[PDB]
Amino acid sequence: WRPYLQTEYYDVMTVISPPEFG
Repeated sequence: WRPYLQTEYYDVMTVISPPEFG
């Protein structure tokens, strides 16, 4: 699973992924 669709998911779930780093 090359780095293509993987990001496609995070793009929508970026409001609970990077925001958790806090």
